[PDB]
Amino acid sequence: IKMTQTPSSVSAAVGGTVTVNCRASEDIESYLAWYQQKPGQPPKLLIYDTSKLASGVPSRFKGSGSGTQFALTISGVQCDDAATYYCLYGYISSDRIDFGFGGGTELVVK
Amino acid sequence: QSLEESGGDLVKPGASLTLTCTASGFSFGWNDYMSWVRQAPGKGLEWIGCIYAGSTRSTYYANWAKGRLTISKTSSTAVTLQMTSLTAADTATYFCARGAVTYDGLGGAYLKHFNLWGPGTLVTVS
Amino acid sequence: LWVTVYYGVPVWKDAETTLFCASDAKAATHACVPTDPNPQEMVLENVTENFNMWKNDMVEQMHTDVISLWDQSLKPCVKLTPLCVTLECRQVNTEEIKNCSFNATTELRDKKQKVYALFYRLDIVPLEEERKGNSSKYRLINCNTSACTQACPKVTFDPIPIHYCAPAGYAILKCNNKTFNGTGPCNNVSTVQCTHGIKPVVSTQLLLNGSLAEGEIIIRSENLTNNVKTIIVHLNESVEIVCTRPNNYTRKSIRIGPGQTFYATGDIIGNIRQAYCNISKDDWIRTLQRVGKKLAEHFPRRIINFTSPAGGDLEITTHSFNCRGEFFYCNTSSLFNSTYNPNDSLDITIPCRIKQIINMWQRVGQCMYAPPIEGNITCKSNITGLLLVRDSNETEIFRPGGGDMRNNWRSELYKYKVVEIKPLGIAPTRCKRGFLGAAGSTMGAASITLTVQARQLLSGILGVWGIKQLQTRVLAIERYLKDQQLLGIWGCSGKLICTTAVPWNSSWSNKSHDEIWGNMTWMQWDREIGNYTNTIYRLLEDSQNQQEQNEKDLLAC
Amino acid sequence: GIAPTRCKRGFLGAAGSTMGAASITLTVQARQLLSGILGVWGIKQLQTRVLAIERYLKDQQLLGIWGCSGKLICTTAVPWNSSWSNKSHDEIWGNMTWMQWDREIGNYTNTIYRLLEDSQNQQEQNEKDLLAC
Ligand SMILES: *[C@@H]1O[C@H](CO)[C@@H](O[C@@H]2O[C@H](CO)[C@@H](O[C@@H]3O[C@H](CO[C@H]4O[C@H](CO)[C@@H](O)[C@H](O)[C@@H]4O)[C@@H](O)[C@H](O[C@H]4O[C@H](CO)[C@@H](O)[C@H](O)[C@@H]4O)[C@@H]3O)[C@H](O)[C@H]2NC(C)=O)[C@H](O)[C@H]1NC(C)=O
Ligand SMILES: *[C@@H]1O[C@H](CO)[C@@H](O[C@@H]2O[C@H](CO)[C@@H](O[C@@H]3O[C@H](CO[C@H]4O[C@H](CO)[C@@H](O)[C@H](O)[C@@H]4O)[C@@H](O)[C@H](O[C@H]4O[C@H](CO)[C@@H](O)[C@H](O)[C@@H]4O)[C@@H]3O)[C@H](O)[C@H]2NC(C)=O)[C@H](O)[C@H]1NC(C)=O
Ligand SMILES: *[C@@H]1O[C@H](CO)[C@@H](O[C@@H]2O[C@H](CO)[C@@H](O[C@@H]3O[C@H](CO)[C@@H](O)[C@H](O)[C@@H]3O)[C@H](O)[C@H]2NC(C)=O)[C@H](O)[C@H]1NC(C)=O
Ligand SMILES: *[C@@H]1O[C@H](CO[C@@H]2O[C@@H](C)[C@@H](O)[C@@H](O)[C@@H]2O)[C@@H](O[C@@H]2O[C@H](CO)[C@@H](O)[C@H](O)[C@H]2NC(C)=O)[C@H](O)[C@H]1NC(C)=O
Ligand SMILES: *[C@@H]1O[C@H](CO)[C@@H](O[C@@H]2O[C@H](CO)[C@@H](O)[C@H](O)[C@H]2NC(C)=O)[C@H](O)[C@H]1NC(C)=O
Ligand SMILES: *[C@@H]1O[C@H](CO)[C@@H](O[C@@H]2O[C@H](CO)[C@@H](O)[C@H](O)[C@H]2NC(C)=O)[C@H](O)[C@H]1NC(C)=O
Ligand SMILES: *[C@@H]1O[C@H](CO)[C@@H](O[C@@H]2O[C@H](CO)[C@@H](O)[C@H](O)[C@H]2NC(C)=O)[C@H](O)[C@H]1NC(C)=O
Ligand SMILES: *[C@@H]1O[C@H](CO)[C@@H](O[C@@H]2O[C@H](CO)[C@@H](O)[C@H](O)[C@H]2NC(C)=O)[C@H](O)[C@H]1NC(C)=O
Ligand SMILES: *[C@@H]1O[C@H](CO)[C@@H](O[C@@H]2O[C@H](CO)[C@@H](O)[C@H](O)[C@H]2NC(C)=O)[C@H](O)[C@H]1NC(C)=O
Ligand SMILES: *[C@@H]1O[C@H](CO)[C@@H](O[C@@H]2O[C@H](CO)[C@@H](O)[C@H](O)[C@H]2NC(C)=O)[C@H](O)[C@H]1NC(C)=O
Ligand SMILES: *[C@@H]1O[C@H](CO)[C@@H](O[C@@H]2O[C@H](CO)[C@@H](O)[C@H](O)[C@H]2NC(C)=O)[C@H](O)[C@H]1NC(C)=O
Ligand SMILES: *[C@@H]1O[C@H](CO)[C@@H](O[C@@H]2O[C@H](CO)[C@@H](O)[C@H](O)[C@H]2NC(C)=O)[C@H](O)[C@H]1NC(C)=O
Ligand SMILES: *[C@@H]1O[C@H](CO)[C@@H](O[C@@H]2O[C@H](CO)[C@@H](O)[C@H](O)[C@H]2NC(C)=O)[C@H](O)[C@H]1NC(C)=O
Ligand SMILES: *[C@@H]1O[C@H](CO)[C@@H](O[C@@H]2O[C@H](CO)[C@@H](O)[C@H](O)[C@H]2NC(C)=O)[C@H](O)[C@H]1NC(C)=O
Ligand SMILES: *[C@@H]1O[C@H](CO)[C@@H](O[C@@H]2O[C@H](CO)[C@@H](O)[C@H](O)[C@H]2NC(C)=O)[C@H](O)[C@H]1NC(C)=O
Ligand SMILES: *[C@@H]1O[C@H](CO)[C@@H](O)[C@H](O)[C@H]1NC(C)=O
Ligand SMILES: *[C@@H]1O[C@H](CO)[C@@H](O)[C@H](O)[C@H]1NC(C)=O
Ligand SMILES: *[C@@H]1O[C@H](CO)[C@@H](O)[C@H](O)[C@H]1NC(C)=O
Ligand SMILES: *[C@@H]1O[C@H](CO)[C@@H](O)[C@H](O)[C@H]1NC(C)=O
Ligand SMILES: *[C@@H]1O[C@H](CO)[C@@H](O)[C@H](O)[C@H]1NC(C)=O
Ligand SMILES: *[C@@H]1O[C@H](CO)[C@@H](O)[C@H](O)[C@H]1NC(C)=O
Ligand SMILES: *[C@@H]1O[C@H](CO)[C@@H](O)[C@H](O)[C@H]1NC(C)=O
Ligand SMILES: *[C@@H]1O[C@H](CO)[C@@H](O)[C@H](O)[C@H]1NC(C)=O
Ligand SMILES: *[C@@H]1O[C@H](CO)[C@@H](O)[C@H](O)[C@H]1NC(C)=O
Repeated sequence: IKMTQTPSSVSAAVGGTVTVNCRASEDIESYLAWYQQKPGQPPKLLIYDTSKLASGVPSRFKGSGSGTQFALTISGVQCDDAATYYCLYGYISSDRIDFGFGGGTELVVK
Repeated sequence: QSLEESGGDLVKPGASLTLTCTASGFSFGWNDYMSWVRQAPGKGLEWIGCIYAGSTRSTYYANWAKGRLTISKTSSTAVTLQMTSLTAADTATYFCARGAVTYDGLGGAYLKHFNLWGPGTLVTVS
Repeated sequence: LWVTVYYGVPVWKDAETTLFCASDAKAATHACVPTDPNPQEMVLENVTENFNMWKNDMVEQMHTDVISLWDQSLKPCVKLTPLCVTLECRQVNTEEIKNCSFNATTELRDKKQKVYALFYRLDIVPLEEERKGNSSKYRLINCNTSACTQACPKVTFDPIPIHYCAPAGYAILKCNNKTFNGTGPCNNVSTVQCTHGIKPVVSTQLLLNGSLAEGEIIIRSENLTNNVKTIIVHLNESVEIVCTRPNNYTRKSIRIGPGQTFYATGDIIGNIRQAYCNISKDDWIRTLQRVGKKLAEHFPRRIINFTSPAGGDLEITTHSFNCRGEFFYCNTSSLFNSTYNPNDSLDITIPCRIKQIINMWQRVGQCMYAPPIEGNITCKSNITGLLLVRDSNETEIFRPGGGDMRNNWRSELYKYKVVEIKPLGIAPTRCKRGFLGAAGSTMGAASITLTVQARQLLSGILGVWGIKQLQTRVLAIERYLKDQQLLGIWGCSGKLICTTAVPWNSSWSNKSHDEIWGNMTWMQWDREIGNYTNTIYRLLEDSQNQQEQNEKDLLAC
Repeated sequence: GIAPTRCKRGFLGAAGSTMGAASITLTVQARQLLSGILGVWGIKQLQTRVLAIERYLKDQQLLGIWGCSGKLICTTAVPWNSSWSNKSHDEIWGNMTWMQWDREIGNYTNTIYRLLEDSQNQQEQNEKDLLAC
C-alpha cells in the first residue's frame, strides 16, 4: 500500500497529550489500527477500525479519522512503556495484496 | 493461549529457512489468520503473508518474495514460514501472529486483530 | 444492507440421479464407458455429513444394472423347450447323478433321436413313480414353470468391477470415518468423481472378495434390535477359502433343433467325488470369536450363539457360490457351530452340492441352465464379510443368511452418497448496485476463494443405455441453461459476484454483517434463509431488473 | 481461433487465402455458422441434436467467459508470446492460411484459453468494478 506518517518522533509533558498521525495515500474506509510497541516486544494492539479501544488497553488511547488522515491521541500520557506507536492497514483479495504498517513514532515524556 | 516461535539460526547467505510458529494451548479455527511480519530496526512490521485455518489458502506478498516465500500449514496447531533464499532476514526479525479480518462479501477482507504474537527471531546469514 | 448474488456457492442437496456406468479402461462391457475413474479425491476439512447406507439409491441402482446386464447376456441363447419331456432315468453305474434318456428333436422336425445325459438329482423332479433300483421316470425341474435358457458359450461369469461416476453438477461424497456404522454423521468426508470398482460378486451367507475394513470388525444394521434385519459384518482380515469340484465331467453336444444344441454332462472319468470347500480353521475360529465380542458390545449381558443354519431349504440354507460359471450350494452348518461367552491339516471341510438350474436373483421363471464345464474347476477366494440374522433365553442366536442381493452391494456402497451442487445463492453485503474445496470454512473465506474456484463448475459445461446417456446429457443442459437464464434476467453477467438493487430483509435474517460472514458456512446460510429463495428471486427479476432498465433507458427515447 | 494483432483491449469459402484476407471476409461470413443453430434411428437423431447443442453451448460459454460477446472480433488483454510464434505481423497475416496457423500454434490452445479465462477476464472485472463499491 501507499502510506506515510508524521512525525518521526513525539514528546509531551507527563500527564499531557501526544498526537501521532497516520497519513495514507490510499482512501481507507475506517479499516486501520493502532499499535504500541515496547522495546523487545511485538506491538500490542491499541485501537480497531481507527477508533475502537481494544480490550486490555486504557482509555488513554483514543483516536479517529477518515479517508487518508487518521490520528492517535494519547491523553494523561506516561512514557513508562517507552513505546513506538504505529499505524496498521491491510486488505486481502485474490488479485492483489494490499498491506503495510508505518515506521511509527517514538514517545518520550516528562 | 500464546504463540511460540523457533527455528532461526545463522545460515549461509541465500540459504533456506523453516520457522515454526506454535499454538500453545490452542488450535487454529475459523477466521484464524496465521500471519508473519518483518521488523527492521527503526521501522515497523512489514507484511510477509498469512494462511487460513480451515482451508488451504495461503496469501503472501509475492511483490516482496515471489519465488522466495511459502507459508505452509502443518499441524492444526502450527505454521511454517518457508524461505528459499535469505538476505534481509539478517536485518529484520520475524514474528508470527494470530489475527482476524472482517470480510466485505465482495471477494476480500480487511485486517482487524493481531491478538497473539510469538516472541520472534532474527535469522541472519554469513 | 443489500442482496448480493453469488455464483459458485459450495453447497449441495441430497439428490438421486442416474450415475454413469464406467468400466475398466483396460477391458456386459458394451453398455459402460471404459474410461479412467480418475479418483481425484479431495478431503473436505471440517465437514460433517449424514450418511445412510440403508437408504442409498446407488444400491438400488446397482441392483437394477447388475440384473439388466446379466439378462442381456442370455438374450441370444437357446431356450431348452425340447428338453421338457419325460425322462427315463437310471442310476449311474460309473448317488446324486442319474443317467437319463430323452427323445430329442433332430435338425429335421419330423425325426426324433434317443439320447442321454447325466443330471444332478437336485435338478430332477420325479413323476408319479418310485425308485425301483433300476429305473424310474422324471421331469426336469421347472418344466412346469419356464423354458429355462442355456447359458451361451462365452457368457462371462467374471465379476468385472463397475465404477459409478457422477454427472456434471453432482458429486459423490465418500465417508472416511473409520468405524462409521452406516448411519448418522460422518466427521471425515471427501469427494470423488467416481467410486472404487465394485465387483458384482454374488453370494449368500459369506461375502466374498470385497474390501476389508481398515480398522476393527464393523457390524452394521439398519436396526440392531430388529430381528428381521440383516446384519452385515465387515471383516478387517480376509479368511482363505478355496472351493473345488474334482469329478472330471465330459461335455457332450446334443442337437435339439434346427441350428441349436444342448450341452450335456456325461462320461465321468472313473471316480465319483463330492464337491467341497477348504476353509482355514484357525482363521475361521478367530474370526468368529472376534465377531462374537463385537456383537457382545451391541448385545451385552447375553450369550452369543453362532449356531444354526436357516432350517433346510437349499436355496436359503446353503452358501450360494459361483466358480467359473459353476454353481455351488455349500453346507456351512459346520462353520456356524459355536458360541461366545465374554466372561468365560487344521482346516474345515464344507461338503457342497452342485446344481445346474439356477433361479437367479430370486426371480421366478427367469431360469438359467448352466452347461457342464470341463477341466480343473477350482476357485480360490477371500471371505471378507458375513451376513448374519439375529433370531427369551438370554442368548442371541445367529444364523448366516441372505438372498437379498442388495446386501452384497450395501457392503461396498455404504461409503458413498450422491449430492447435487447448487451454485447459486445470495447473502447481504453493504454495497448497493475442487469446486467444493471451500466447504467447512466460513462464507467470508469462501467468497474470497470463489473468485477463482467458481470457475471449476465450468468444467461441467445400447437400448436403454442410450437413453440413460441422453437423459443425462439433456438434464445437464437443462440445468445449465436455467442457471444462465436466471443470471441473465437478474442482470448478473460476470456472475461470480453480482450486486443488486434489492434491499436486505431483517425478516430473512437479523444477524449482523460479521455474524453472518464470519460465523457461518455456506450450507448453514442456505438453510437459514432457504425458504426465502423464491422471494428473493421475484424481487430481483420482476422488480429490480425491470425497473432499473425501464427508468433509465426508455427515457432516452 | 486466435492470432496476434497490435491492439490491446459458404462458411469455408475463405479457405486457401491468407488469414488476413479471410479476416476481412469473416466480418460477414462468420455469420453463416449461425445457420447451424424408428428405434435406433430416433436415437441417432437425438444424439445428433444433443451434440449440436452441446458444441454450440460450449463455444458460447467460452466466448462469454473471455468477454467476447460481439464475437466475430474480440481483442483481449493477453500479450502475445514469441514462444508460441516468433513470426512478424505481416509474416503471419499475409503468408499463412488459417489452417496453417492453427497447426503452428495448435498446442498452445489450452495455454491461451487459461490466460484469457482465469486471468485477464477476471482481473479486468475485479480491478475495475469491485472498487466501485
Ligand atoms: C470447524 O467447525 C467449527 C464449528 O463450530 C469451528 O468452530 C469455531 O471456532 C472458532 C474458534 O474457536 C469460534 O470462535 C470463537 O468464539 C468464541 C465465542 O464468542 C462469543 O463470546 C465472545 C466474548 O467477548 C463474543 O465477543 C462473541 O460475539 C461471542 O458472543 C470466542 O470467545 C473466541 O475468541 C477467543 O479467541 C480469539 C482469537 O483471536 C481471541 O482474540 C479472543 O479474545 C478469545 O480468546 C472465538 O471467537 C467460532 O465461533 C466457532 N464456530 C462455531 C459455529 O462455533 C472450527 O473453528 C472449525 N475449524 C476449522 C479449522 O475451521
Ligand atoms: C475372488 O477373486 C479370485 C481372483 O480373481 C477369483 O478366482 C479366479 O476366477 C477366475 C475366473 O473368474 C479364474 O480365471 C480362470 O483361470 C483359468 C486358469 O488359467 C491358467 O492360465 C493362466 C494364463 O496366464 C494362468 O495365469 C493361470 O495360473 C492358469 O495357469 C482359465 O483357464 C480360465 O479361462 C476361461 O476364461 C477365459 C476368458 O477370456 C477364456 O478365454 C478361456 O477359454 C476360459 O473360458 C480363467 O481365466 C482365476 O484363475 C481364478 N483364480 C483363482 C486363484 O482361483 C475368485 O473366483 C473370486 N471369487 C469369486 C467368488 O468369484
Ligand atoms: C481386526 O479386528 C480385531 C478386533 O478388534 C483386532 O483384534 C485385536 O488383535 C490384537 C492383536 O493383534 C489384540 O491385542 C492382544 O490380544 C491378546 C489376547 O489374549 C491380549 O492378551 C493382549 O494383551 C492384547 O490385548 C486385541 O485384543 C484384539 N482385539 C480384540 C477386540 O480382540 C485385529 O487385530 C484386527 N486386525 C487388523 C488387521 O487390524
Ligand atoms: C511464405 O512461406 C513460404 C513457405 O516457407 C515455409 O514456411 C515458412 C514459415 C518457413 O518455415 C520456411 O522455412 C518454410 O519453407 C516461404 O517460402 C520459403 O522461402 C525460403 C527463403 O529462403 C526458402 O528457403 C524456402 O524453401 C521457401 N519454401 C518453399 C516451400 O518454397 C515464403 O518466402 C514466405 N513468404 C514470405 C513473404 O515470407
Ligand atoms: C449312461 O447310460 C448310457 C446308456 O443308457 C451308457 O452308455 C452305454 O454304455 C454301454 C456299455 O457297454 C454301451 O454298450 C452303450 O453303447 C452305451 N451307449 C448307449 C447309448 O447305450 C452310459 O455309459 C451311462 N453313463 C455313465 C456315466 O455310466
Ligand atoms: C422315444 O420314442 C419311442 C417310440 O418308439 C419310445 O419307445 C416306445 O414306448 C412305448 C410306450 O408305451 C412302448 O410301448 C414301446 O414298446 C416303446 N418302443 C420301443 C422300441 O422301446 C421311447 O420310450 C421314447 N423315449 C423316451 C425317453 O420316452
Ligand atoms: C413344479 O413342480 C414342483 C415340484 O413338484 C412344485 O413344487 C412343489 O409344490 C408342492 C405343493 O404343495 C410342495 O408340497 C412341494 O414341496 C414343492 N416342491 C418343492 C421341491 O418345493 C412346483 O410348485 C411346481 N410348479 C408349478 C408351476 O406347478
Ligand atoms: C465418526 O468418527 C467419530 C470419531 O472419529 C466417532 O465419534 C464417537 O462418537 C461416539 C458417540 O457417543 C462417542 O461416544 C465416541 O467417544 C466418539 N469417538 C471419538 C474417538 O471421539 C463417530 O461416532 C463416528 N460416526 C459414527 C456413526 O460412528
Ligand atoms: C450408529 O451410531 C449412531 C451414533 O452413535 C447411533 O445412533 C445413536 O443411537 C443412540 C441410542 O440411544 C441415540 O441416543 C443417539 O442420538 C443416536 N445418534 C444418532 C446420530 O443417530 C446408531 O444407532 C448406530 N447405528 C447402529 C446400527 O448401531
Ligand atoms: C480423514 O480422511 C482422510 C482421507 O482418507 C485421511 O487422509 C489420509 O491419511 C492417510 C494417513 O497417512 C494418508 O496416507 C492418505 O494419503 C490420506 N488421504 C488423503 C486423500 O489425503 C485423514 O487422515 C482422515 N482423518 C482422520 C482423523 O481419520
Ligand atoms: C427397531 O425396530 C423395532 C420395531 O421394528 C423398534 O421397536 C418397537 O418400535 C415400536 C414403534 O412404535 C414400539 O411400539 C415397540 O414397543 C418397539 N419394541 C420394543 C421392544 O420396544 C425398535 O425401537 C427399533 N430400534 C431402533 C434402534 O430403531
Ligand atoms: C448340512 O450338514 C449337516 C451335517 O451333516 C446336516 O445335518 C444332518 O442331517 C442329517 C439328516 O438325517 C442328520 O441325520 C444329522 O444328524 C444331521 N447332523 C447334525 C450334526 O445334526 C444338514 O442337514 C445339512 N444341511 C443341508 C441344507 O444340507
Ligand atoms: C458342533 O460342535 C459340537 C461340539 O461343540 C459337535 O459335537 C461333538 O463332536 C465330537 C466329535 O468327536 C464328539 O466327541 C462330541 O461328543 C460331540 N458333542 C456332542 C454334544 O455330541 C458337533 O458335531 C458340531 N456340529 C457340526 C455341524 O460341526
Ligand atoms: C448355544 O450353543 C450351545 C452349544 O455351542 C448350546 O449348548 C447345548 O445345550 C443343550 C442344553 O441341554 C445341550 O443338551 C447340548 O448338548 C449343548 N450343546 C453341546 C454341543 O453340548 C446352547 O443350548 C445354545 N443356546 C441356545 C439358547 O440355543
Ligand atoms: C484341502 O485340499 C487338500 C488337498 O488339495 C486336502 O488334503 C487331503 O486331505 C486328506 C484327508 O485325509 C488326505 O488324506 C490327503 O492326503 C490330503 N491331500 C494331500 C495332497 O495331502 C484337504 O483335506 C482339503 N481340506 C478340506 C477342508 O477338505
Ligand atoms: C428292478 O429290479 C427289481 C428286482 O426284483 C425288479 O423287481 C423290478 O421290476 C426292476 N424294475 C425295473 C424297472 O426293471
Ligand atoms: C486375499 O487376501 C490376500 C491377503 O494378502 C490378498 O493378497 C489377496 O489379493 C486377496 N484376494 C482377493 C481375491 O482379494
Ligand atoms: C457374565 O456377566 C453377566 C452379567 O449379567 C452374567 O449374567 C454372566 O453369567 C456372566 N458370565 C460368566 C461366564 O460369568
Ligand atoms: C480327466 O481325465 C483325463 C484323462 O486323460 C485327464 O487328462 C484330465 O486332466 C482329467 N481332468 C481332470 C479335471 O482331472
Ligand atoms: C487344479 O489346480 C490345482 C492348483 O494347484 C492343482 O493342485 C490340481 O492338481 C489341479 N487339478 C487338475 C486336475 O489339474
Ligand atoms: C421484508 O418483508 C416484509 C414482509 O411483509 C416486507 O413488508 C418488507 O418490505 C420487507 N423488507 C425488505 C427489505 O424487503
Ligand atoms: C423452512 O421451512 C421449514 C419447515 O419445517 C422450517 O423448519 C425452516 O426453518 C424454514 N426456513 C426458513 C428460512 O424459514
Ligand atoms: C511466454 O511463455 C513463457 C514460458 O515460461 C512465459 O514465462 C512468458 O511470460 C510468456 N510470455 C507471454 C507473453 O505470455
Ligand atoms: C504439437 O505437438 C506435435 C507432436 O508431434 C508437434 O509435432 C507439433 O509441432 C506441436 N505443435 C506446437 C505448436 O508445438
